[PDB]
Amino acid sequence: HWGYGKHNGPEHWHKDFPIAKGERQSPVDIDTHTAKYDPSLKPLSVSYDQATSLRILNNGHAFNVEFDDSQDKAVLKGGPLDGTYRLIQFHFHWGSLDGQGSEHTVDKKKYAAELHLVHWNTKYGDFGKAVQQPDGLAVLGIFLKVGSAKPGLQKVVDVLDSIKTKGKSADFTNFDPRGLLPESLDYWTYPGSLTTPPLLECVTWIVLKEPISVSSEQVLKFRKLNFNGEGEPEELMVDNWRPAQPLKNRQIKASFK
Ligand SMILES: N/C(=N\S(N)(=O)=O)N1CCCC1
Ligand SMILES: [Zn+2]
Repeated sequence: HWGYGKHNGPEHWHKDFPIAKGERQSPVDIDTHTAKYDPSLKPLSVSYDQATSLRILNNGHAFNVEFDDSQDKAVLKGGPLDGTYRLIQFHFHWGSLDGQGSEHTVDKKKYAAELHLVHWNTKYGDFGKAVQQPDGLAVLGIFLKVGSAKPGLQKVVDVLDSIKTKGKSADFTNFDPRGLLPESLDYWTYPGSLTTPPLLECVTWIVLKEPISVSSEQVLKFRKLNFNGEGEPEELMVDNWRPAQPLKNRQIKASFK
């Protein structure tokens, strides 16, 4: 089944998921000189004050922090978006070393990791119906660089020892995702896809320009997770990123001059 190894990683995914070679795949390199400021972009709105986190899960690829999405409680609106998108989960992608780990790149620069806050368009009623639509999802992407610790990340770091292996989960109520955001909401946006199988082309990507800083110790704890299940030989969960894909017929727009 799919993964990030030499035998089942990004170069193999197209055999089971032919849209891997599609017209609107993610991630991409963001060429900052080619991106164009778009004055049509409405102000972006991240409204997370009522977020209700539930659980953290090691799914064998990354770890997901899941939210209650039964009601408009944590939502993304504005920017390139029409309507309202509800937060369902966040997760990260990261490297074995600090010089790689992000999925998107900025003028070919790779960051140490990348946070994805995944949201679905409430006009489609459920996440499963949203992923049958070209405007079903919005993913807010945030780069991580190593420097000072991110206080709002530490509760995530500290629970990882309890979800070391694939299939393990833990309660993760009362987590505030506002603590993962940088100061600025300046962003780039383009139409793309999920970056893991099934690679569905449903996503409006919103990638923040400002990275957050996390400490070396925080990212080192990500790298102690395991891809494998309990009782199986240890496979460190590192380098769970897809590289940049062809831009094809797309324009990346900037929210900032
Ligand atoms: N790959 C994904 N999100 S991402 N990496 O495109 O943000 N997902 C797969 C199922 C739900 C979200
Ligand atoms: Zn992701």
